[PDB]
Amino acid sequence: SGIVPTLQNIVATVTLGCRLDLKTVALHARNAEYNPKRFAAVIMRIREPKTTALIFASGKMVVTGAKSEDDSKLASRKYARIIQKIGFAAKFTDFKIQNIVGSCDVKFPIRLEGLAFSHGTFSSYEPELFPGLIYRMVKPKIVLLIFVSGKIVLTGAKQREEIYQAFEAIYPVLSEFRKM
Amino acid sequence: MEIQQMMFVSGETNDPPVETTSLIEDIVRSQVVEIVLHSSQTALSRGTKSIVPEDVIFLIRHDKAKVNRLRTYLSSLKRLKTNDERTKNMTKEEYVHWSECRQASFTFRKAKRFREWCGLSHLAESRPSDDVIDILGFLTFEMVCSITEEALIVKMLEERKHLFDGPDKDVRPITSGHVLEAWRRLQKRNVEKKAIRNFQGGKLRSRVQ
Amino acid sequence: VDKDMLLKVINIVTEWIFTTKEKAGILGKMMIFDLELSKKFNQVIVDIFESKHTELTARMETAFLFGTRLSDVSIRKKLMSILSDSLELDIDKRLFYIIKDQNWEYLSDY
Amino acid sequence: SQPSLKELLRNVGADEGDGETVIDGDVEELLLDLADEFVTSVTSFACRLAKHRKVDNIDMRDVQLHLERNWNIRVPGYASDEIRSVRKFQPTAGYNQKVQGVAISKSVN
Amino acid sequence: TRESGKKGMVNSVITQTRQALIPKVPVVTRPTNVPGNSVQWAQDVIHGFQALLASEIYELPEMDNLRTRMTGISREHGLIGPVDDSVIEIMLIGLEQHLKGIVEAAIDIVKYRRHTLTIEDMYDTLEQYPYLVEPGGTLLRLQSVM
Amino acid sequence: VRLLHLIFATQNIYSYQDHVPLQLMDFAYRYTTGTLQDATIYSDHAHASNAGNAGTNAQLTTEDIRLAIAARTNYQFKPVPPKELLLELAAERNKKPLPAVIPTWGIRLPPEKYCLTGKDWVL
Amino acid sequence: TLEEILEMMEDEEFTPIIPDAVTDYYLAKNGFETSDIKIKRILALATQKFISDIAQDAYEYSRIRSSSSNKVVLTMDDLRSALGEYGINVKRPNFY
Amino acid sequence: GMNKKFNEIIHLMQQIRRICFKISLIRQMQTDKLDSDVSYNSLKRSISKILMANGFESTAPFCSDVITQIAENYFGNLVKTLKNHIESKSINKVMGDAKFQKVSNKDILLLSLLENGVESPDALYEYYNENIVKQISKLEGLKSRLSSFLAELL
Amino acid sequence: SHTLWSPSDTVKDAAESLGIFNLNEEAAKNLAMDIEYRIHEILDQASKFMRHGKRRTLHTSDIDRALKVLNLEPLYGYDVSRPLV
Repeated sequence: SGIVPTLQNIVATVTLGCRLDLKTVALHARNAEYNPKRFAAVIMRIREPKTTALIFASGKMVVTGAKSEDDSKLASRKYARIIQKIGFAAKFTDFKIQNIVGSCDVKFPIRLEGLAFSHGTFSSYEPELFPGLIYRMVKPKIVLLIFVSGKIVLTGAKQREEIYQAFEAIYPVLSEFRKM
Repeated sequence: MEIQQMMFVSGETNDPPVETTSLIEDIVRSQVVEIVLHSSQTALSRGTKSIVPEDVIFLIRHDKAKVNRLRTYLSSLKRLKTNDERTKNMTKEEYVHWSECRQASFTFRKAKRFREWCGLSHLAESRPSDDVIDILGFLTFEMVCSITEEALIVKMLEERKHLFDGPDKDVRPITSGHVLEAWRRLQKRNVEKKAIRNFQGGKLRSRVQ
Repeated sequence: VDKDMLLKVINIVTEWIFTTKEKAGILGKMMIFDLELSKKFNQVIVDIFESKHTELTARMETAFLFGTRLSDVSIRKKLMSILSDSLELDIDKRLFYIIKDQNWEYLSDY
Repeated sequence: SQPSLKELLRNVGADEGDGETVIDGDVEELLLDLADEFVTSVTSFACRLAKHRKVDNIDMRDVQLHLERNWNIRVPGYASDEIRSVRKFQPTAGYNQKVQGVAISKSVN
Repeated sequence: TRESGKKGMVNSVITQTRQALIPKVPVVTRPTNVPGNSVQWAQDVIHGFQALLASEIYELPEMDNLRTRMTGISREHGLIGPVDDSVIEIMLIGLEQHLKGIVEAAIDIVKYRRHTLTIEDMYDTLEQYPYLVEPGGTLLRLQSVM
Repeated sequence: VRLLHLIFATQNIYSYQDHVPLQLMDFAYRYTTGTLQDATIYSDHAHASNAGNAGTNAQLTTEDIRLAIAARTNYQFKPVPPKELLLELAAERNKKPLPAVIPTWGIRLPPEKYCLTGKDWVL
Repeated sequence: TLEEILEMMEDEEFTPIIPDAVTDYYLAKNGFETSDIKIKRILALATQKFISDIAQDAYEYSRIRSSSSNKVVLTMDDLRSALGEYGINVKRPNFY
Repeated sequence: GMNKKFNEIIHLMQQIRRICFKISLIRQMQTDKLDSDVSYNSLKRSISKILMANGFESTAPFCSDVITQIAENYFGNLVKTLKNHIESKSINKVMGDAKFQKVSNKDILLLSLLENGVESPDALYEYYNENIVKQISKLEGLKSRLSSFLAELL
Repeated sequence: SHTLWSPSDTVKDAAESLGIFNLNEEAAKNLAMDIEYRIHEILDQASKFMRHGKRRTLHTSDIDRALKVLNLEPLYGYDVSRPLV
């Protein structure tokens, strides 16, 4: 019977506690976008786990794209090699998750009008400002975008379990306004 | 003004003939050209040709700011809640049509023709960005929604066997006179706190919304 | 264009009746196609009045009055029989109906 | 040809809903006179502004401008005439030369 | 010297008045050709000054009266050609907007939030807000009806 | 400006306070700015503006200035003595009789409810 | 509401910046005497608020002038703009 | 003079925090019957005590005279409104023979406020709380700048 | 020229401060004419208010009132103290 949220993207920030000569490491890496006049950091990458990585000279790096806390951590270890083998104190440390976005499909259109104007405390629909109808949970701090088709987007979770938690609490509400 | 007719439907009401929509088109065009006149003059008085968002939000400089900020970031209240709660409904794609108007504003993509139909000979040495195009979309949409509200308000304030050819599905709410009275009402002059020079003589001033 | 593409468009229009203003402009321009395929076209305008009133009569009443004019006996007997039952059986209320109500569209020769 | 009072009463029945019924002989006459003066003045200035156009012809679109300019009445309708000019505040060199000259006289010398 | 090197610019009062009182007439020359294809008339000025203008009747003037009055003024100022039936309507529009503004002001005077309005309230509000009405003609007449 | 003192000399007013010339010159500057501004608008009007239809070239003959000034004096600038208006208006007032009464050696006031009773104003 | 507003003006908890003497002089000039203290403080208050409004107009219109994202002076351009945005009329000073 | 006292507290906090702002810039870039004239000048004092925004009398003098005259006109316009309503000589005002004041003495005041500027009464309550919130808002903004600069200088 | 207030520079200063170039000479002559007449106009009105205060040294209140009576905008910012240079 199961409907459960999938993780679409995890944006993590980890710091290779050591100074990094961005010009150099861009050179060696070769296929790393490093460019003057704009953004001073090297944009690395990998085929799989297919993740993009913004390396900063402040020893810190922001890896994006991973569809799971473990893959991120894995892609977070790959990067401290390509910039370690190149004789560096690439000390992987203080790995943190900056945001987790999910998505889910309940497979039944929703009566958003009714949801919004009985839950206006949290729900939001200004046509010029944005398309669709929103919902802002206070606990846990999550912003869910709900569409008529029944597809919802869960954003702002700093931890995995909050996506399931957020959906586990809004599902009965959506079933109440299921358009038949 | 097909978008305006859709926007007029989004506010509350249906069935404007071509007259009211062309009139509203003229209204919005005039408002917007005046906005860009003022903002360009102020920037060039600061000494720059490029048109920017900081001037324009302060050009509104009123509770007109909270809603505009939300529109950019994405890129009383009980009444607007209660009316929407009354709207709650479905079938023949009830909620579906509501969305159309929201994502068919000029800023959605058709930024080019929206830029060209309005005035563009101004500032020939420069050219604004698409961020302000989206901004103007927001302002035009809000103006159309407000005008419609006042028109409906004045309309309400005014207060055998069937021959089967009358369809009993046709209504005639909105016309020139209603919108004209509403646009008089909205030009409430200033809050009147800006016309306090009570005992004098002579006057002139332009105005927006 | 050829009649087979028009008959496929008429068959597509036949499935549409079973926007409303969008169906009016398609049925309105098909009234200009009367100048065979019109016998298939005004076949549709008979059964539209047989199914439903609360429907928008904007495309209906201007095509009903060109339906009695087109000189084909089997539908002009059909269309004028619908209109002649909707009125009362008195000759008073059928005399007020033809002048005070039921505006006559055609300025033309008819 | 065509088959052949409720203007002021409509101008005032739609203003309020708590009575506020005006009196003739005192108030209404005032308003009619004001309207007369308004029309006379406006059409006079319009006809002059049409003769200004160097073409001895009819008066149209001058009323809209005269209204938008002297009174504060805009009409969002038929004519579309605006200023089109920012009315820049610097002609060629010599004026801003005077500006900077009196500026240095202000600051130091 | 004495300036205004012209046929003249009088600065007196009585001749300004008289010359601003009689009806004028736009009669034309014809040195070689003065186009227009419609001869000038002053029957129109007499017809214009003869109308049952407002303030006798109890209602704002319907198009026809206003058109008859305008032709008179246009010929009387020195134009030619007939007013073209859109001028009258925009003028009525501006008029009713004007008067709605005035009466809204008086209503804002009398009651803060069953009443009935007088002349004195309108004189009060035309003491407060005189920028509404152009001085002359009526305000003097207003201070001779109280 | 010394010429402003020279102009003061025409009216026998040699007692100024030296702020007046600054003030009246400031005034005339403001006034003529507005004047030859709206006259420029009218010079544009003869040049048939909208959101791009043609150019804007300046000549500014005297007729435009005359137009821009007559509009101002339409609501300003105390005009010629409007004697005839006042004569007829005052004849309309000077029409209904005096009261022809005797208050018998006192003052006759308006009735209370038209009198003021200038008490300490209070809520 | 409203009645609190004349519950409050009497005691020292709310005494407008405009001193009682100056407002008494300006009441008297334009012709009003009354042995209440509330009303005078109230006209004081409204005037205080109106000038505060032109103050904020001047502050923001100064804040636009450069560097959106030798100290501050509220000059004639700032004033020309705010006074204009009101109904206060045009300030076209000059030299020569 | 609690209103005077709180505007004075705004004044003191402005003085100290703007002083600190300026020295921080320096360290960064290191690397009774009364008369007319007394009334006028008292009003000028009070005015330049309003101006927490810019700096207290930190502008050209012409502007001070401007502001003085403008506020004089406004106060006069207030009183010209209230006294006009009070004379009235109209049936809507004017004590009725049966002591029936169609509009009592208070609606006069509320109304004269309404005609000139202020719309409703509670906008004054609003502006008052707005003032005292402006105090703490600008206080805390420049205090956070102070703490961050105390961190930055190290 | 015609009269006082030489329009070769005064009116020229005005217009060229506005941002025009084409002011025909005779136009500026006539403009000098008008502004000088307005001067005499306001000046006589403030004299009327002068000789009700039964003084001679015309002060600024005289012309300020004389503006207020001509349905003309006032003029702020001219204090007697802090004299001129």
